Amino acid sequence: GISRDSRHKRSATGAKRAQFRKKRKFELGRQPANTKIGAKRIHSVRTRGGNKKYRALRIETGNFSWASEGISKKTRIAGVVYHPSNNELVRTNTLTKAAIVQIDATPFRQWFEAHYGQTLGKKSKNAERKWAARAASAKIESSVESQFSAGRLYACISSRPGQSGRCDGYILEGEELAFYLRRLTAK
Amino acid sequence: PRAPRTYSKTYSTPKRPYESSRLDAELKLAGEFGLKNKKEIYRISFQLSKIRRAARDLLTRD
Amino acid sequence: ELTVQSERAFQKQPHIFNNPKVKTSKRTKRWYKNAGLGFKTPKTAIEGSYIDKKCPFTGLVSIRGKILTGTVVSTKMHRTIVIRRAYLHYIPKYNRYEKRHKNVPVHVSPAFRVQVGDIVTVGQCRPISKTVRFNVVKVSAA
Amino acid sequence: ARGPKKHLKRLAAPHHWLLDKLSGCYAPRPSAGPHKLRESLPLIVFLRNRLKYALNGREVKAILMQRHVKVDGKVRTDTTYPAGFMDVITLDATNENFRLVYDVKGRFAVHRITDEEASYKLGKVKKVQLGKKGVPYVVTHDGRTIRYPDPNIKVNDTVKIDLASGKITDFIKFDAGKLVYVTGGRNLGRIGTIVHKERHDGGFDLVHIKDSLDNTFVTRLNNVFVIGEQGKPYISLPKGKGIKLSIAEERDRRRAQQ
RNA sequence: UCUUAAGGUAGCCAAAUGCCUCGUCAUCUAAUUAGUGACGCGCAUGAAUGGAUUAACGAGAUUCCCACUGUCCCUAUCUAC
RNA sequence: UAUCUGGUUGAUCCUGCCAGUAGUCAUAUGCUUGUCUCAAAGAUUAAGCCAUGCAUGUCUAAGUAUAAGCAAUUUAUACAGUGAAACUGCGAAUGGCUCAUUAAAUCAGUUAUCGUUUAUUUGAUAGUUCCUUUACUACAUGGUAUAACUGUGGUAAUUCUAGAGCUAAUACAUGCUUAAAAUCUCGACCCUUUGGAAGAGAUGUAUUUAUUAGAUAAAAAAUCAAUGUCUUCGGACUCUUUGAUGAUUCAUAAUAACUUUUCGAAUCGCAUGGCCUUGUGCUGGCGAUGGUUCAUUCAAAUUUCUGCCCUAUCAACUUUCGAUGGUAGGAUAGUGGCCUACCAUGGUUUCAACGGGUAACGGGGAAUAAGGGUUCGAUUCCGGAGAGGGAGCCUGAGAAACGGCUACC
RNA sequence: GUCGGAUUUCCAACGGGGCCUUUCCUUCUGGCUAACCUUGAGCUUGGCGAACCAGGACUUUUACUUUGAAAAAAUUAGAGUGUUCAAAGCAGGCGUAUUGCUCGAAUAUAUUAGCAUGGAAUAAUAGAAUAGGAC
RNA sequence: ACCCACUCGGCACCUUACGAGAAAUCAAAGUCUUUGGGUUCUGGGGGGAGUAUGGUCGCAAGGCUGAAACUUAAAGGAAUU
RNA sequence: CGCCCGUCGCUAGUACCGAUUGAAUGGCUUAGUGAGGCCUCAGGAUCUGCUUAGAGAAGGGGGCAACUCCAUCUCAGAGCGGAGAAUUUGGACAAACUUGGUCAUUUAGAGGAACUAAAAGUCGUAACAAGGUUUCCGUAGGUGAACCUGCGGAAGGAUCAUU
RNA sequence: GAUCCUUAAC
Repeated sequence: GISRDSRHKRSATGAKRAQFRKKRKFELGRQPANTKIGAKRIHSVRTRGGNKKYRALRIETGNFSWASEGISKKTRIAGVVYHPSNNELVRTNTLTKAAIVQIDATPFRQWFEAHYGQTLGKKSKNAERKWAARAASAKIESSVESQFSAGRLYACISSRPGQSGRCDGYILEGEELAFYLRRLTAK
Repeated sequence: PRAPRTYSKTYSTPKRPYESSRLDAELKLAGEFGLKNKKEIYRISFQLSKIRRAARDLLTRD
Repeated sequence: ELTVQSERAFQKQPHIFNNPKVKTSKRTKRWYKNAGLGFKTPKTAIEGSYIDKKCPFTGLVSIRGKILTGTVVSTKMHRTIVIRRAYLHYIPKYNRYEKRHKNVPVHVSPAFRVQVGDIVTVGQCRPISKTVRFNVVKVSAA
Repeated sequence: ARGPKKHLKRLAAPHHWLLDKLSGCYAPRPSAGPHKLRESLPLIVFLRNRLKYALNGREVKAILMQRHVKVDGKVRTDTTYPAGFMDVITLDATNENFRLVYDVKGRFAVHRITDEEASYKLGKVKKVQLGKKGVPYVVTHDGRTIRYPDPNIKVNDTVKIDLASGKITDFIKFDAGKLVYVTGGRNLGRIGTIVHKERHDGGFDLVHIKDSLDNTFVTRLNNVFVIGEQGKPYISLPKGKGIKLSIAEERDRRRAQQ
């Protein structure tokens, strides 16, 4: 039943405004999703002019995309590891935009193995020609190799689970990934 | 709801109420033109003053 | 200023990610737009490392409506400053004027180096903050 | 106010309708239609005060139901259908071909057109765009849209519709030296013959127009309506041809033909 | 004017000073010989036999209130000696 | 319609007020009071409370009928005319009343949404609903309860009603119902490198992620790891573009994934010309509806600029612990301290901030008639607001609704 | 001067519009070619492009004043009107009076302020001074 | 140090009225109905009343700010005999 | 033989102060309580769409007498189930009641002290003339009362005047 | 140097 009008707030100088209107419909807000992990459940809430809103709550499996490939796969998420506004959100494992999370991303692991086949650690002519065409690009760098070998990928959720019920996201690649890993290890 | 119906007054009374010269002039005019009350002379004076105001606001320009 | 990433979050222009896979000249890419109406983006804003998601040139805001101008009166609060619009209110009873003024708070991008006693021009835009509704588009001082 | 206003009273209706204050404490509210609430003419006042073809609102609604009055070739069984500028009304009985065109006094007055002009129509293209499936289309002043337009046509041009299909019969480009019709304001009901214009980026471009009497005034872009080239208009004009006669002449005209 | 010289001025008061007297009025209470504020022909107030007031202080005297309670309704039980 | 006179003195000239004078979309009261138009009329005090009666319901040829209601087939054999009732649909958020709160609030003018809905209306917009994809599909088309009526029931009592019997689904879950051009992944080999093909699936928008495109201004040569189009192969390369305003991460198409699937007659009234291998076959128009929507009106929210009465016996105010700004997030139809977390200390003010008063709703307006001005404007129009006081909410596109509910007083 | 009416092969002041005596009155790309060097016999093949229009910009400031949309409709002055004058309110009039025809319902303040627009007189700000000053 | 003249700046004096004013009078109290050089302060009939209250300064006396209820037709200025 | 001042006498009216740790109403506000609607972790009355064996074994087959699938006149037995009224953890909007006060008003109050206005009151004459001590101002003291006196000031003085 | 006062205005 919260409100979103400015008529309840103090003036820029500090003048206390009087009560001129009762709370109105267009200035309503409603309680946050605080979506969690486990046993997906989606609630549909009817808003101004129909416009059904899907409130994520305990959503488990989302969709996540690679940056350089434009390639997205559905995958489960292990749970949030950082959130830029709060640490209590990190602790209670809620999903919000611009939060970095760990994902198993074995869909991406098998995807890379089936696409290029360069193993970590330590046959058909069509596939040989395909690899010859798309070769000389699997020596990008070492951080992505280490992340893939560990098997827990750092992906930032960028959608709003409290509107569309989708913890859709993009993996961290390059500058943002370096920033967040430095942040988590900075102690 | 309804549109108001516009009315207006037709006579403006003289500011000085009792002076011999004006009182006798209006009385003689009414009596010799066969009028019963001063409403006629007041209303025609109001109209004549309206016309003279129009003429003044007209001739004040080139 | 010294550090761009002092924030907890990663400040980046939305929907702009630069592919490191290739190695091309000027590997960093930055996005900007012409606010129009004759104002030109500073050549220092051309290569600057700031983000200012509300900037009229690099951010996502757009300028439309009223173009105002005034002298900055205080510059102690971040990415935004307030100016004095000193005008004369006419009093038809006494046929004379009187000096009134309004402090309109507006937004300054890090591209411009503003100060008190400097003259700036601002443009009406989408509500940026509780009070801010303008961004500076040009500085007339030197 | 908890929802749209559905009524409309006298003293609030637009001036170009000219309703007497008495004989009704409400003013026919135009419905949702093809043209704005103000700069449009509902059929009820046209048929009760502008024509006297039906002397009462019940009668007008009856004749509007029983399919004797059709607008734009379509019957439009709406008791207060808002008929817009340069719209065509075809009354099959008695062959009454009306054009809803602004007179020189700034009102909608009866205008007689023949079969050809009651058949065809003009329109100001309001915005060129491309919609679903990448189809180019344009939206005109009546809100009517047409798809697949010639890419030559741009904003603030004229398009001619044959009334058999939404396809554009002919196009009129907006450029220097073109006869224009201005609808709105104090210039309402005038022919302008645009000559030169200025941009003034930011909004509200104004254009200088000098008519066939070499009288030159200025009006905004949304107010004018380019109707044809020099000389022959692409629609017939009601008496006057949009000239704004000097106020000093109609008294002589009335004293002659009075 | 008389008596012994002057005749109680500022103040203050049923005051630790008032007989009558549990004075009269107001307030506090359900109810008040109590308290406080007023009144004052004050048995018998009163100006360094100091008058009036006064913040702070007080194991000084008095009234009301909040808190608290076996003071009481109305007693009961327990420990040591 | 630029007007003054009486009163201070024994008399005078003055200041000065008192009084007189005239008018009120300013009331009231008294004396009085026949009509032609003519109309204000519980406004001040009491936005106090109400006995009683009414003010929102509604349908066509065309959403659903069997009441055992009315009437008749010389034209339908299953009604097809009204149709009381009841279920669905759209309202009832319009209108009207009052002026309580309200002093940068509202409001007037001016701006903007490049920051935000689309049934209502208008024009147009799905041969991609073959979705374990060639015997799982019936496409001249599959299902589940139920309101009148039937009853032995109710009280000072409700616009109260439950279990029994079948009825209609546009009440609600389902999916096939009318081809591709072209592209990517699957998937036999010439034994080899100028390269694949039989056949399979995928390509509409409705939500989201990530990547693209969406800049032709005058200008010349050479290896590139691999010629990009097709061949005279000293490469001609032309047609490389899809577009406006001040420009956009605009519109818009494209790439890999998205849907727990949001979608595209499983409807009603009106004709029946012709093709025949004479079949409950082959065809075909006029009217409402949701659909992806695109865009136009009816709008609503937020909104830039300026402007509001009397007060200093209100001078400093603003941070419950958001006050100013920033980052990130959530919520909203949307931007935004609208709300949360973190950071710095800011923001307004003698050009009157903050506070108090308002017998203060604002404007278009009314009254003066020299000019200038003064006072009011609840109220016939517009913009707000409220339905006894705040608070909350369902439904609905649109109510914090009161002739709608949920509580307290 | 022409079958109660008025045009001018000049003497008055000029709202005004141009160029000149130091008055420098502001881009490069462009146009059917501009005041056109084209002249074939006095529709005829070659001056400096923004007098109108597209991209690079130099719009440094005001106040003021003159314009042009805008403060909605009644309400204001008012055009017109045998609502008998009328206040009002928009009518109504002309006939072939059995069929028909037609003028009408405009203009100013548009209560402050923003928007483009000619001027720049009246009061400031601004320039180049131990020259990082302009070409 | 005096005398004569000139000048600047002063404290001031005589006459008319150029003017002003109700007059007394005034070289300013003039250049103000032929009304505008700049600017500050104060007043709006006589009382109640410089009172009450709230502030504020003072040791106090008091100072500064400063009402209203109510009452009244005059109170006042300058001159005439 | 004019006017005129103040104190004390009588009547009325007006406001002011005032014990009552006064009262009421209205904000706004620290710490508390808190209906109800709302989102939510839980909760499960109550409604069936699909398949199965253990059945007396009908009625129909190969002998016609035992040896055998079929829908079934049934029930503690397996899931995918999907709708779900009660109730209930956490959380927000948050109506109504206390304890303190910014503060805004309205109002009761024993008494006190003023002011104003009432035909001929008393006591004295303070000012108006040099008003009989010129008057006035500020300040301080005194005093039945006007008022008197000290100090400084003013002329609005009773002097525009002593080369 | 006592010469203090004058039933109430018109």
